[PDB]
Amino acid sequence: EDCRISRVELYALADENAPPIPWADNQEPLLYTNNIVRLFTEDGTEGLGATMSYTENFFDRCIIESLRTIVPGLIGKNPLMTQELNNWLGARCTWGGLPAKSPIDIAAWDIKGKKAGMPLYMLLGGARTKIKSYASTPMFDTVEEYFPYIDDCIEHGFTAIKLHCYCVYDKDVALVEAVEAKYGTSGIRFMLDTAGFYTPEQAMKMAKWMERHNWEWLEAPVSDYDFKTYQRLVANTDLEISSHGNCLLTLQEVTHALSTGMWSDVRQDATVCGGITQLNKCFAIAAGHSKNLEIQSMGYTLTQAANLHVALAHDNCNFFEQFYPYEAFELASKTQIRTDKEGYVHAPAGNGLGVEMDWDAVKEASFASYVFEEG
Amino acid sequence: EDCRISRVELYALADENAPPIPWADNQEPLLYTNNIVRLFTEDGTEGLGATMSYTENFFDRCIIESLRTIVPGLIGKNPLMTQELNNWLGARCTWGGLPAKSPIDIAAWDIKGKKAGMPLYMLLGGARTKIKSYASTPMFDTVEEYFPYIDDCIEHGFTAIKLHCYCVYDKDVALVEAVEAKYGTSGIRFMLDTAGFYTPEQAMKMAKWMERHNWEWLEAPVSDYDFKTYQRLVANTDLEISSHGNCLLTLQEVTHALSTGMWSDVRQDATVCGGITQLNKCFAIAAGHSKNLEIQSMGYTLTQAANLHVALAHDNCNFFEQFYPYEAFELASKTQIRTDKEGYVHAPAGNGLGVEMDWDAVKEASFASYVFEE
Amino acid sequence: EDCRISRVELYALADENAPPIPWADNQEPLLYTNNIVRLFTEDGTEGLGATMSYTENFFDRCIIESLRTIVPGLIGKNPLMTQELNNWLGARCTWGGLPAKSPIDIAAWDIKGKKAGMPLYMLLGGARTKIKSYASTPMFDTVEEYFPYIDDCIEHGFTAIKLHCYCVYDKDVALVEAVEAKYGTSGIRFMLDTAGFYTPEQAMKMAKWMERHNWEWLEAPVSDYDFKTYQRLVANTDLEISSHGNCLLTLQEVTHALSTGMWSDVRQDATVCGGITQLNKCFAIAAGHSKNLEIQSMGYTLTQAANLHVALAHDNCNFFEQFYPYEAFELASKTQIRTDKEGYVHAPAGNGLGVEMDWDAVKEASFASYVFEE
Amino acid sequence: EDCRISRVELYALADENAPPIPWADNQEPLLYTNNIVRLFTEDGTEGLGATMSYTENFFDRCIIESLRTIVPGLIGKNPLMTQELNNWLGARCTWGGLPAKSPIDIAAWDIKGKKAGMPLYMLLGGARTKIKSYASTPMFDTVEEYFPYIDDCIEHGFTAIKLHCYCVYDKDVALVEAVEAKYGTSGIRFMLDTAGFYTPEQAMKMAKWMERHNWEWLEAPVSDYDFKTYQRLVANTDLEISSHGNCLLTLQEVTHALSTGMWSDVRQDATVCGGITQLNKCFAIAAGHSKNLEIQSMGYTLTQAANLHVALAHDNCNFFEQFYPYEAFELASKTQIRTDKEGYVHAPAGNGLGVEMDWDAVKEASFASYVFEEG
Repeated sequence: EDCRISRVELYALADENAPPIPWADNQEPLLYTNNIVRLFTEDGTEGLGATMSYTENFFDRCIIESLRTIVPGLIGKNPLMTQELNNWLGARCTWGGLPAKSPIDIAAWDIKGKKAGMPLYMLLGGARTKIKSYASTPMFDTVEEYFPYIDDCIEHGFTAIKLHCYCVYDKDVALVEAVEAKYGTSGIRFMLDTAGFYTPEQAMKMAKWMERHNWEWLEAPVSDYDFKTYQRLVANTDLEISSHGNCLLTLQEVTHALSTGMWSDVRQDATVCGGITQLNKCFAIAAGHSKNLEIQSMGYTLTQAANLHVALAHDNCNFFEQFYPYEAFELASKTQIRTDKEGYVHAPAGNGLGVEMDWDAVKEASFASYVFEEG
Repeated sequence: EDCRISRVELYALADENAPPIPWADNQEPLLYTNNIVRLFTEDGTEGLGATMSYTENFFDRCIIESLRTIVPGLIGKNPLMTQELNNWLGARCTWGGLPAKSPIDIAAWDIKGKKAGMPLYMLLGGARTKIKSYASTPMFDTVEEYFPYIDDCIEHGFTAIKLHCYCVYDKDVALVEAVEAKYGTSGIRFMLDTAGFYTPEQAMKMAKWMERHNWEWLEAPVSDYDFKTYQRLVANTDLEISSHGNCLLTLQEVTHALSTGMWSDVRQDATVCGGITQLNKCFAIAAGHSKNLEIQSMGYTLTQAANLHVALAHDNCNFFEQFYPYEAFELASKTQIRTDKEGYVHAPAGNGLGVEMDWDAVKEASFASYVFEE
Repeated sequence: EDCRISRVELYALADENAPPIPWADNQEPLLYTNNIVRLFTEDGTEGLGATMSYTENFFDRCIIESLRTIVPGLIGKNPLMTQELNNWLGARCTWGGLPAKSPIDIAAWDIKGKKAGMPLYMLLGGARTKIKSYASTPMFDTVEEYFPYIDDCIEHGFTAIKLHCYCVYDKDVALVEAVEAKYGTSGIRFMLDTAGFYTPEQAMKMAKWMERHNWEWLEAPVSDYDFKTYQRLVANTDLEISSHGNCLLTLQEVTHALSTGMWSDVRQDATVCGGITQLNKCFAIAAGHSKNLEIQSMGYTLTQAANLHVALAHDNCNFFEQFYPYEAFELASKTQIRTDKEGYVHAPAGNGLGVEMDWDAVKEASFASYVFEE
Repeated sequence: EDCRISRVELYALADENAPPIPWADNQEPLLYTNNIVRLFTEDGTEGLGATMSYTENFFDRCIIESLRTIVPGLIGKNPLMTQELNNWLGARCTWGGLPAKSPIDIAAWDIKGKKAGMPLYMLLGGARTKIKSYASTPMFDTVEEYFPYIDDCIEHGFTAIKLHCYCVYDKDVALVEAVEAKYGTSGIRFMLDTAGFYTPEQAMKMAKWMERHNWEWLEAPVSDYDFKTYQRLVANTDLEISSHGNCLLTLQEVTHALSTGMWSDVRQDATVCGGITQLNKCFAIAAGHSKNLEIQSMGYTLTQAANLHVALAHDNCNFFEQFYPYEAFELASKTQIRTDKEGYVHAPAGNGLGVEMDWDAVKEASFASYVFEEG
């Protein structure tokens, strides 16, 4: 089996009527966009990969138009040989970097999973078939607005909730303290994402507070490149500190980060750091350092599917990221990844990534597209 | 100041016929694209700024497309408050990252320089009017093809030349040994760019070899992310070890790189690390660590000017990067930066970047453009 | 995906008429043993896993007897969930340690690769279909005996050979120096394994020497637990220093060593560090340190296949270890991994490990066996 | 000294009716094997050493079989030269390792002690002849069951007791908090063994709770190979962090751990790290670092006796590990180490190890034997 690549289809889509969601105070409303890479083989088998985008003013054409300059060479290559593929992608020169490549890698791993006749978490090595999830929230203007949502999260079954906030200490302090006071004895594990905008002193104060109240983790306290402040936070508190997850992408930077005590864990997204190939590697690396890889799976169903499978394949990962409500990120998807009353989220029934989709709906949803074929 | 941006133009241009410049061996012919950003203010004044792209199969729209999702918010902002603007650019989400944003920062300063009535290097400081340059070479199928090019460089006035090689240890050994045999005694300072392709074992060998012959520096020995190999190279050789210059862009990454001994210098490009605002900063950081910043100024004329002006503002930079022959990179430019018989480039006459473009010519070769006003 | 284990078979086999292979000076001749594990799923699909033993006086039963304690719990487990299996094995008590557990994890992976109709190197990644190999040598009483053997390897197609020596500095010098004299300009890559019996002073002297003469790597210079010596060797020579490969097996110990500058590479055996599951993970860890995992595949066909698949799966690994001559270690097997005329070893055409064993011959050569079932 | 080895006997023995003692949660009950070595000299002197085993399903032959490949070369060698012997043992290839080689080195020292007409502790030093002892507890399904066990230990004369918990943080908290309540004002020193199963996060929390209440030590909080967590615990608490004692066995590893501040003590068993020869050296090493070597002496009378002497020979070691009740581990022994009313354990009266065995009973319980001799 010297499998071959015969066709590729690129899709950039979105929803005009979907809600923009800026997870940062006084910050223009972000427009989300799903960049999709569809691969065909000469035997008919198709594999899917995807990574999203968030921009202001318009929908993102950056990734798709970078993928454009990458994919022509994919023709006649073998998707099952996913390593030399990944390697080959590292060579292709663009300013889209690793995020614009991930889909291709992911989409190939989808093919392997299918021709093997088994889901992806098995090929990497099955550890479990489901996993506890937490809910990533939108940013509300007032504090009281969180309570109705949070209650709806507890009703739904979630066992943990990660707050997206204003990212302005004083504002977040009221949000955080008021939540503690109300849901402190709930059992629900709470997380906090400050998108790296705090000052170091604000980071420490929040981290101290959260630690005393046994909150789960502080994500992105400051700039991912403020190495020392990260080291200081991990050194002076027992609270799990986590990176923003889209800045230090290489296996080396991860290695270096864990080696120098910058992170309590590792935050990585298969759709950004190079696909399954690289994500799967970071799990092992994190294990080496006796730590977990808390996946960043917020995104459209292909973005979450890709991350899920890898997490299921290993033990060193506590949660799967669930953006509640769903709908928004189910755009043109026959497949739907959701959470039960137990608080668990399961692998799809299908093989490969386990994600079938509707190509009429994406065809219409996409404002930009491309095709590359044999002839 | 009531100064405000009234309009912004984006261009992505290229020369269909121009020859591709393949760095390493087996690397497919690359198509070079120039992503210009033109600004206008309400009082007529005009700001220029560009960054470049190199792709396969098609000229690049990836950058200009990033710029598109960024620029709308510029209308109404004051380009003279350049730090505020830079601060503002950091919050613009986009996979185009720091390179897409640099042309803007640059353009702002270009306006600043024109309204000041001064060349940009006077605004940042004022150390020198001219700087020694080195010739940044093509890549020739055979080693012999390098000899006449070098002969041409030396006759032209270059006192330094930086070889772009096959980036394959064993084909670079003959290249380097051959060049040294002949020109080793000429007086010409040689450099080498390996585009981060070597294994740690090969970089050390090559480095040692270079050290023994007094070559000027070894650039991009391995992946810029292999921190320990860089540390090792710097610790066990007196050779100058520079990075690839397009990976560790942030001030923090830089402060850390020098702090831990990864680098002999800092290799940065204003058109990549976030504009003049950022490059100008890294210069002082470099000084603080008692090192030089070596401007990665290979690119089109605007790219050159942005880097040259910062370099002339400070003492701690040895050369300006001159790709040679010039022609390809002077696409649609009423201004030419070139090296004189003594091996110097000079600050272009004029204020700001000191660069003028032929706007007919850019549009003629502009395969993508956007206009924003309001 | 209800997939059960129906039955396990355990074999401990060897050969009376086989040449004992002592790789240390005057240490009694070691008798070899292949400890095999055969898994059966409820659909008749067979899993194949093995690890070897080297002992004196008698053939080893230590490992299979350890396996006995472990395997009963396998019945009614799913071998496709390799990771929860590896986890399960972790918390099972035997002084047999990880080497005793490895074979089961392998077999589980062989089954998985078989139900997917795929060779293992495809499941894990898929980098190459072939990798260069090196002949691991026996130990000859006299130095002269190495010369005919080496020629045979060169005649055969090998491009590298790892000399096993006397592991006594003074005599080893006689070897290395005599060999380099004969085959120095050959282009063949020589390695040396000293089984960690050298004093520190001795190892440094040997390393400086090998460094001068561009030898590939030094293996087990001293006790794998003498960290500082290792650090010192790597700090003070450009020579690839390798561990013995059978002492620091945990993912954390690998990570620590690479983080503290102890090893130039990582030496690990899938049939020792806890199966394919673990080795696979040590490849990644190594890639993150910008280093290779040079596999230990010195053993029977089943051990060869396990390590070969993982090495093929990834990029960061230069060589596969081929003990020469073959026969001895092809005991009871229909599959034959061998180096071709160009020094390459390929992956078996079969899926999973692609290893087929002569089940008649194994029962014959088996001197100890157990069977467990529902 | 013409003193040569004339004969050696190997034994693997056990008891069906003895109660199985599992210290882990859900792990199938562990069966306890005792692997014995009996060296004979030409002049008739007898040598006794042992190391135990714990396995599921069946009794262990792993060690006896390892020893089967090692001991044939013993014939002719001189035990009185224990160092050259231990050096000899280091170079014998077995996956059985130092645990399989340990009892041989112990047997030699016994033959020396007997020829010298002296207690082993007198050959090595002689700090004192009795040491305080603590009781290693079994595992009880229920926390309530610990209470009558403890009350018995306090009546028997134990001044300290090491609790074997469930190794599940949450279940261990109900246990620990409960014992502190009824026994917090006893004067009894409490320790805890979690066999490296806690997450580093839980480890920190336990250790801090333990530091609060002045518990003596926390043993094997996490994998012995997660060096940073050990360093982190030792650096951020004044609680004694000890290792599992069965993983890092070499002198080099011990030297390194203390050098890089991983341990507050060294935990080593003579029957695992390679005999008295090696344990004795580790005491000297630990003294060099002003720390103590807290012996792991849980096992049959022979495993107990070996470790005891070494610890009686030096000053830096606070306790002897008595598993209680004794009966099970006195299997086939004419000698019995036990804790007098005052919480001290004394050295056997004999020479060498001071341990006499009942050979009828060993051959009677030995489910697998071997015999080796000259011509």
